[PDB]
Amino acid sequence: GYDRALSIFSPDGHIFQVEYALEAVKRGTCAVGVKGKNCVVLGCERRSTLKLQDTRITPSKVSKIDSHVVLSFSGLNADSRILIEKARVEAQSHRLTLEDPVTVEYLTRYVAGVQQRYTQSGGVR
Amino acid sequence: TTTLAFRFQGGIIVAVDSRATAGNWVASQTVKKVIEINPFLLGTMAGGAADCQFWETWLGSQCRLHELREKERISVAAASKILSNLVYQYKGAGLSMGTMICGYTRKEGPTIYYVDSDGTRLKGDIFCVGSGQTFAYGVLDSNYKWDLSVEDALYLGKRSILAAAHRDAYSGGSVNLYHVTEDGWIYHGNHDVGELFWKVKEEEGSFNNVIG
Amino acid sequence: MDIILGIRVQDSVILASSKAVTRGISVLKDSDDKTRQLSPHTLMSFAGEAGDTVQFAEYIQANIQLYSIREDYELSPQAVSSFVRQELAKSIRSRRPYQVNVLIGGYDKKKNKPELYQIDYLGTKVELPYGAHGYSGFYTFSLLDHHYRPDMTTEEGLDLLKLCVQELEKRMPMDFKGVIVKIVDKDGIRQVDDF
Amino acid sequence: MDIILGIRVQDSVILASSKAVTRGISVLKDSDDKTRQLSPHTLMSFAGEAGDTVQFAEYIQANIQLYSIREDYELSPQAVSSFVRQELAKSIRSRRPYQVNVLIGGYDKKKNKPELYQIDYLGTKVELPYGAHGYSGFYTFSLLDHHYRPDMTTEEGLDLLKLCVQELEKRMPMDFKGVIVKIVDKDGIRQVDDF
Amino acid sequence: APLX
Amino acid sequence: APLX
Amino acid sequence: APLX
Amino acid sequence: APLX
Amino acid sequence: TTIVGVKFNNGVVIAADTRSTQGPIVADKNCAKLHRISPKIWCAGAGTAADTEAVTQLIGSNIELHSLYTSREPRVVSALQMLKQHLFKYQGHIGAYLIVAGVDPTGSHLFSIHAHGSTDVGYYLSLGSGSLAAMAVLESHWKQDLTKEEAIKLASDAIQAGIWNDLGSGSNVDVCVMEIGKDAEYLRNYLTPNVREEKQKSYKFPRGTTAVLKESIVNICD
Amino acid sequence: SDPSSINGGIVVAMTGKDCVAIACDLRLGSQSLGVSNKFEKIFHYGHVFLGITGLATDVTTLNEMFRYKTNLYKLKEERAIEPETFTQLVSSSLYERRFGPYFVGPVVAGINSKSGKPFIAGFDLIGCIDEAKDFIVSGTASDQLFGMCESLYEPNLEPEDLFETISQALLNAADRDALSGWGAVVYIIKKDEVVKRYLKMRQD
Amino acid sequence: QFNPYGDNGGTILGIAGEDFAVLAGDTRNITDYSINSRYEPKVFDCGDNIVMSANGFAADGDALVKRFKNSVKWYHFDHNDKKLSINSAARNIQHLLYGKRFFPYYVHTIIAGLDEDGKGAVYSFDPVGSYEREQCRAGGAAASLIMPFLDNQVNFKNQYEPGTNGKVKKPLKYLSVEEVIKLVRDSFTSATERHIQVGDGLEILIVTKDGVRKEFYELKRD
Amino acid sequence: TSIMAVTFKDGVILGADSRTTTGAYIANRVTDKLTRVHDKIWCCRSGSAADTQAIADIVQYHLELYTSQYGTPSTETAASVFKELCYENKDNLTAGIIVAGYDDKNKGEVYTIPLGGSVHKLPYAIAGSGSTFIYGYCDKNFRENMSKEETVDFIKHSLSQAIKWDGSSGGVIRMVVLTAAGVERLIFYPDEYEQL
Amino acid sequence: TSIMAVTFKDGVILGADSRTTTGAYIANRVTDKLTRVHDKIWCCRSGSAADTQAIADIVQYHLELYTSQYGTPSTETAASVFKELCYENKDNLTAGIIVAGYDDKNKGEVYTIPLGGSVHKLPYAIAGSGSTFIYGYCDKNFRENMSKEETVDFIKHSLSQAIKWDGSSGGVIRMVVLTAAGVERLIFYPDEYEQL
Amino acid sequence: TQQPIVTGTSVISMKYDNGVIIAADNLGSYGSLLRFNGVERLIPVGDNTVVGISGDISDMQHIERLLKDLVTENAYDNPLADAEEALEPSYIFEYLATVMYQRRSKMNPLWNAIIVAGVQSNGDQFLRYVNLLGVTYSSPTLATGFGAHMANPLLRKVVDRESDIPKTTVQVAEEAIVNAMRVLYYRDARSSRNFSLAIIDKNTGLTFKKNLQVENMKWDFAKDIKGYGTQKI
Ligand SMILES: [Cl-]
Ligand SMILES: [Cl-]
Ligand SMILES: [Mg+2]
Ligand SMILES: [Mg+2]
Ligand SMILES: [Mg+2]
Ligand SMILES: [Mg+2]
Repeated sequence: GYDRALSIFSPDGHIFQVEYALEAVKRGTCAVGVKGKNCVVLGCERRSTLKLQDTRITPSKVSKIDSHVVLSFSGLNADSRILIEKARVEAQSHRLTLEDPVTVEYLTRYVAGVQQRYTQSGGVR
Repeated sequence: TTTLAFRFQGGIIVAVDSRATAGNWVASQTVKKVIEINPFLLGTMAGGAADCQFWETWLGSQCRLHELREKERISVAAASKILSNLVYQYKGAGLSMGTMICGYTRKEGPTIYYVDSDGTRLKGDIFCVGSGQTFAYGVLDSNYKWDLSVEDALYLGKRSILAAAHRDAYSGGSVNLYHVTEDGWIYHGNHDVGELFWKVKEEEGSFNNVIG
Repeated sequence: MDIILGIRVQDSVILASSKAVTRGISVLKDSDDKTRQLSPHTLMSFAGEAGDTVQFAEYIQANIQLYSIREDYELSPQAVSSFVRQELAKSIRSRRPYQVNVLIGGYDKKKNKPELYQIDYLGTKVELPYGAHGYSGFYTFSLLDHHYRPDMTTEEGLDLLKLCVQELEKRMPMDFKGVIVKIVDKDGIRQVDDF
Repeated sequence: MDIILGIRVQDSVILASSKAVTRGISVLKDSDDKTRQLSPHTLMSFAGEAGDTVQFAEYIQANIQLYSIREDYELSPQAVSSFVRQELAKSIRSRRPYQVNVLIGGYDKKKNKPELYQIDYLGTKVELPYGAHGYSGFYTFSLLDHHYRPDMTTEEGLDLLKLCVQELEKRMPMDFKGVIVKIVDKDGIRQVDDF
Repeated sequence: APLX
Repeated sequence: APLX
Repeated sequence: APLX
Repeated sequence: APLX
Repeated sequence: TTIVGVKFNNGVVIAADTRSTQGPIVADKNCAKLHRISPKIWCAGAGTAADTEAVTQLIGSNIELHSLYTSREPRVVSALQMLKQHLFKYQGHIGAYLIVAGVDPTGSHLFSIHAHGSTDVGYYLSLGSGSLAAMAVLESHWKQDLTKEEAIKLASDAIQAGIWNDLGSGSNVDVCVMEIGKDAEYLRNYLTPNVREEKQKSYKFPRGTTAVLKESIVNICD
Repeated sequence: SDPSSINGGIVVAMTGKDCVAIACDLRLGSQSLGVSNKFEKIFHYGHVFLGITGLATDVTTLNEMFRYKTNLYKLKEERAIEPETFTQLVSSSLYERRFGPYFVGPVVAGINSKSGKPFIAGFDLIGCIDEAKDFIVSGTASDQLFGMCESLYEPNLEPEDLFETISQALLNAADRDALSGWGAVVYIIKKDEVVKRYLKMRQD
Repeated sequence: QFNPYGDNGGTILGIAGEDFAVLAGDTRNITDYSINSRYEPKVFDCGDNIVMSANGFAADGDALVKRFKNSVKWYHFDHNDKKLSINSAARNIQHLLYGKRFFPYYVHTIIAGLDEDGKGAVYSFDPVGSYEREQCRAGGAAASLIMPFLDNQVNFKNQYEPGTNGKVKKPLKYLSVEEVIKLVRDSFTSATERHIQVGDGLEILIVTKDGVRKEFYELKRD
Repeated sequence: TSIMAVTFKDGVILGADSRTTTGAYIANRVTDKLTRVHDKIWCCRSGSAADTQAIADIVQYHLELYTSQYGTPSTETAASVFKELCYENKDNLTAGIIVAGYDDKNKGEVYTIPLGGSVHKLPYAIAGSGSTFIYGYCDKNFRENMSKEETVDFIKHSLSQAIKWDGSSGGVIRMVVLTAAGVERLIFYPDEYEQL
Repeated sequence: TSIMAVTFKDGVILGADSRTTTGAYIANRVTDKLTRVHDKIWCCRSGSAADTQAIADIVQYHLELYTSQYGTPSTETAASVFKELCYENKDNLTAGIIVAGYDDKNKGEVYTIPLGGSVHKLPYAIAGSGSTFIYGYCDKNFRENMSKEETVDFIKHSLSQAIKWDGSSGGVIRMVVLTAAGVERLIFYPDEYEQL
Repeated sequence: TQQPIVTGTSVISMKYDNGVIIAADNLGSYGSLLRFNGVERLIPVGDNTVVGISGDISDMQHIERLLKDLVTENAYDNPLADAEEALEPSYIFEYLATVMYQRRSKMNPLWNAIIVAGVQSNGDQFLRYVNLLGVTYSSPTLATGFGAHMANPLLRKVVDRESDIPKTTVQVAEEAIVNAMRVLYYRDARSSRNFSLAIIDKNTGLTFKKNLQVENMKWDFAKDIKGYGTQKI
């Protein structure tokens, strides 16, 4: 297997590959979340250098993970599909074994854990 | 073995005998067939002594890790399903277990799950499990009401194990009793059949089949 | 076959016996009387291997009736039970043994006592306050250990029996299609028609 | 497990499934729901080897629900049935195969038709007007061959089902403790509460 | 091994 | 049966 | 048994 | 099978 | 079991241990495996306990009747023939393994009989589970021209090998000496090298220890 | 499928100073199911006592058989059969059924009424006599009885002491066997009075 | 067909007093009807005031004891020389046994020592790791002979207070080490009398807060 | 067992080892497998010890009764009586028997009766487990009309080899000589025959 | 099969019958059971034809590779390679093999490898079903340091007898002679060897 | 899962005051065929240990190779290989016992019974047994096969307990061993007359005697045995 340690420490104690991943987020379209007294709202900018788009079929930016939880993002779009799939699978697996849908905190902790794993595993960015 | 657990007005009663046998050889009369998993969770043992003991104390460790990770006590449903999913992985290998997972949570109320080594998992109000289950059922069913007082419920559970201990050659020793409420489980003592039978015969006037 | 029970109370013996006759995945009959009158104060219920049961019961009945005619006298329940036991005890070492279990309920008129005998196909005889054959005993013995009293009336006995049938209908895997109940007392043998 | 039936009428699929759970000589439970909702317009009943049945049903349910979330769309009954068949067809050559038989009843909203699929543990799939697994079929298929009409209403379907349950309660050796009935139609899945 |  |  |  |  | 037979100068001697087993359990610590067929013909038996007793009594009975009918003292070869033909008829199912010995008008004789009905002649023999331990001793110490006292020692030494080294044999040594012109002498418990040591404690209970429900006088009379 | 342990039960016998004791439990079951609590396994023919363990149908049959044989013996001989003689009759009768035996473990106890000697014996199912000074054991808890007897027993006990010893051997053996127990009876037998005591024991 | 198990016989026995515990076992080792050795110890000092015997199939017994001794060694290495309490040993042994659930050690295991309050403790295990603390346990071939004797003499079962009408039980009480060694010695001589696989010698390991002492006694060699 | 019978100039000689086996245990190391059924008709026994003894006893009885009524039986007649027993009871018998006798008309004769109860008249015969190892040797070394000393040597050398290779054979070599001169018993011990 | 190998003055000779059996049917009456694994190391094969061929092919391959790297292997080395195969695969193999070769240092050598894969160095060796019948003969007639002609006769006479009694042996007698002079193949037909 | 083919019968042994004796015949049987006659079943390891083996000979030869490789391995980087770090009998035994039990645990045993006889460096006698099941035991006398049944009772007459060892000389003990070998030749149908014997003495070291023979046999009484019961001539 391809093994290279791509996420490593620099002399100042920074992990440049993680920090450069943040730069990719910075370049992404804006996303905002605001929670009311009794609701949560997810707003997302869509960059408007694109007409002739087909909005029926173009991947929407807010994704249902389960029927009670949604996830939105900024950054690399292809990367976000991988996290959403993993999150969706975990949501179903949690229901299967715990007989209860995920808490929002639990599902967040899972996605976060996946992201962390990719910062200290060989061969992956 | 004879073990039972039933739901009622005042929570859950759990009662078990204490005999272990190897064929007709009585190996022990002092087995603890109830395992105290946490202050709100009980597991009963029937089948292979080692299988039950090992995997039910293993279950306790898994429930402990749940509450460390999730900052919350595990649901009876989830605890029972850990055990049942475990034994299902071993299906065909020859594990022998008939267990009941008994407990209270705020989200569930008082709850009993029957879990066995074929991988059967059932929620229910009344179960009896073991070689003496039918004897226990006979007494239990014919006196059971949802509205039994805590006092009556405790006695019925105790009396049902006694019935089975008497008729079933592979049940005996002593009765162990538990009551489970919204505040957790409460132990209601170890009762040797040696003295309990004669006490019940006298006070209740039952067991006339027996030379008094 | 399957379910046969018996309870002896103060002044009578009550026999309850299931009505179903099942072969394969079909209940062929739901009104089968699994009993033979041996003499006017002796009744025998039976369960076991198909064919063997009735053949055995009728054979005993024929022998007891012959004795009655010969001596112009009714054999005591104890005597009939001993005769039956010996027949089964011979049978168990035959080329093909009778696979039949029986309950013999009788009122002994010399003693003025009801008597219940439980005999299995090996010829194992025991006199009991209450009895059962097959899987039935696994529910009823414990139940009866609890609720039975030696001095019960015939009516108390029937209520006690209702408890047994109720439990069996709750926990038994099979549909045995209810029971036919019969009472043996000082006035002979009669059948309860609504159970 | 044991009894699972299904009838497809004009505008719905009706599934009837026995409530008893028996192990040894004890009926452990008389209110067991032998069914899982796979999607809002698809229902699956199941019977077979202890443990295997629920493990299989829940596993399929988890997979179908995952698909629904991923595509924000409901898979057609035909598609779900084919997925299920493939899973069983793989299983039959595994180290330890799932010994589970299923009926899949669904309302296809694109076609506006109810559909009933019968699939056994080998992965043998067939679409039917009415179906059954186990010994149940030996009484119901002939009965339904007689009384069933393709254009029946949901109410006519339930009466037809009463006939099937009545026959099974008359002739089946075991007490299966009645059935839970569920209707799948254009408005989803609901349960009849007095049967 | 013993059973219970 | 006892042996010798 | 003894053989020869 | 062939033997020698 | 362990059993042996040894010939000497003027007769023959047989010996046996005294243990009976029912699986690993010792059923009898002091049973008699030496049987009298006739006054001067004795039998040692191994195998199924009831079979050796029953077959030995039956042939002993018929030998007595035969002795009366013929007005002669019974011969060992008659016991031998009757035993072997009986055992052969039963195809091994009568599990009797016997060393037959005695004196008669013809002389002194020593034979063994296996359960399927074959017989052997020899100056020294052993049968039973302990037969190899015993035979090791016999093969080591037997000689031609033994005196009566040498033969007794050799026989009981062979039984002792069985007692100590075979788990199927234990307790005591029985002997029987059949000398020509003399009465057979049956030496029951000739050796007793396995006396139970004094127990550490007396387990005699305080009277009234046992809980009683009922008493009654039993009528043994008429 | 092992006929000697379908019904369960035990019998033990002991000698004392000018007395014998013989005791049995009262259980009759069908494998795990206890059926009767009143099934005695000790019978007597005049002053000779016979206990029988094993298959209950054979226990009953053999009792009926030995009653028959001893009744005829008495009529022809004009005296009660003695224990030494009865022991021989038991042996003959069992071995007569050598290749289709009664599945029983009989035990004989009594006092010879001429010589005054206490006498006990035990048999295997095919008639082998085990005569003993001290004790004979029989039944599904025979291992336990052997252990209890071999440690508890001492020679020359007085009848009321012998009673305690045999009772404790029976009770504690029965409690380690699933198929024995459910009550117990002890016969104390002296040259011409016989006391019969029912023991209180655990009913599980 | 190759059978990976054998049976080496012998028997073991553990009794616990108030401030001591004993673990005894005979020293005979057998296969079938042969004696392999008259002195082959099977009770072991395992360190940390724990004695252990694993009786049945000797090869499995030795493997297990070896593994547990080794377990004690690493417990010290990994947890700063901490003392392995008897309750912790017991649980560790459960995992050793159950780890071979599907190819078991054919042994009945007993360990003895002192609990954390200095009281005597005996733990016993079935072959696949079910375990339980007791005052009292016999294991191995003669277990069924000895155990009911111990119920009667150690826990005073079926024993009542004379003249209390079988209403007041004999009251429970700890035994002196002198009393316990008497019950052990009598248990084994009785077992030796009636079980063919038990005999030759008896070795007792006594465990107090001052360590492990041994005592040895001759047993009948037949 | 190893057994054989050989015809020669003056009659016939029977030979046998002396080992009885009960597993791998030697139950008897000095067995006499050469058995008289008439003055000058003898047999060698192999197979079951019980079967062959029971058979020989019956045959001896028949020939004693034959003698009483019709005089001395021929060797052929004796072999016929063995056959009748072995053949008719072939399901229940494990008996391999060689019959050998001396007439004054017929001189020496050998009949071998293997397991099935067939009869085979031969110049010489070998049988028993140990015989397999000496088919080669015996076929190469046997001639007709050998002298007594040559025949004793042939048997001694043959059985020596059978005993050497067969674990189920051993002890002493016994022989029985059958001529007009009467009946002679020979015995040869290991220290002699082993180093041949 | 009947096979053997015999050491003598100038080296070693291997011999074998030519019968392959497939039941009681003779599948091949002219089989070559003598097989080359190196110029002057040969083997006799008995047991399964498939097993022994597969084994010999592997051994030939090992010794060819041995030769390339370290020169001529000893007969002992060749026998060791056979053993390794037979021993390690004892559950799946039915192969009774005799290995024979000629060194110039060691002269003639014979190693026999029976079913379990044990190794036994001997002056001569016999094996195969037919060998049972000639243990007697061969033990009586073998001497050390025979001449070539004596050794050919010994093998011819021995296998003649094995073939005569064993139904699983027959056809021609093949031999392979191994000396300093090279390698010689001999064959003898029934009409010659039968009437020996 | 195995079945033994070429086999060796009994190995017998005992301790005496100064050392240990061990013996075993030179036969390799093939069922009832006494196939091979020059088979050495005692294998010396160093000059302080003899390992005697019964059972399957192919597995014995495998074990020979293990022991000979063990000696080699022990010499590696070991300047005290022929002194303080020489292989002891207890090392050789434990190694074999370890292997035997592992092979039984893999359901593929070495089909042997083994006795390791020798003298430890402190002068102590070593005698221990191990077999295909990995069962091990020590006794003043040890034997395998028929030896266990026939030799042990004879050898225990000499050394019946620990205390009897100081009282037993090498002449006495060799006599007992040699006599035991004769008995086995009388009675074991798979024994041979030829055998090897080895003494390991704490003073004289290892004496290995080859080509011994059973002698002084009693066969004469055979002539007096006629028939099987009633026959006279
Ligand atoms: Cl013979
Ligand atoms: Cl080929
Ligand atoms: Mg009970
Ligand atoms: Mg009990
Ligand atoms: Mg003993
Ligand atoms: Mg030989």
